[PDB]
Amino acid sequence: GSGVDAIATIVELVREVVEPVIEAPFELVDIEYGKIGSDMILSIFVDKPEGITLNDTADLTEMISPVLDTIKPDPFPEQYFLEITSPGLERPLKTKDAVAGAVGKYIHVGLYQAIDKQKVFEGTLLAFEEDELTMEYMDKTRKKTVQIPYSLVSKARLAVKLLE
Repeated sequence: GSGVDAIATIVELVREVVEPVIEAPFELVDIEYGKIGSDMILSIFVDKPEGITLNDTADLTEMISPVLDTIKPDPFPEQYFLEITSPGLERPLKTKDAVAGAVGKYIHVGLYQAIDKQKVFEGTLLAFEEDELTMEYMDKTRKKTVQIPYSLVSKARLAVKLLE
């Protein structure tokens, strides 16, 4: 550590240039750099109200690009990588890999129709076996155990049953 520094200097500029550009709706979450073999990877973390996607990332970066090759003084060597991604939450149920891995968490899922006479319910996923998720659901002051298939998740997000 020391006074002068390019890496740290980059963060200051990258931040000071991220605000006066996008100006929402895409809100900036954070930005950092990593070491991949022999290339400095840049990761601009951005958050959205409710949506985003792989298409937004490509457009987001293109916007930062113009103000990416002008963060002087700081002429990087050459071997430097850049990537844009969103945080979302921490470990969504985008794929069964997350569901099978979770096991022991409070999840909320909203279906287009309903799994048990309800569209959106809150329940803890106790385990994953046989392409099925055993979880205790909560609805209208009713806590019971129910089995959920694997191909009807529309609004599945991570959750934590109470704090204490």
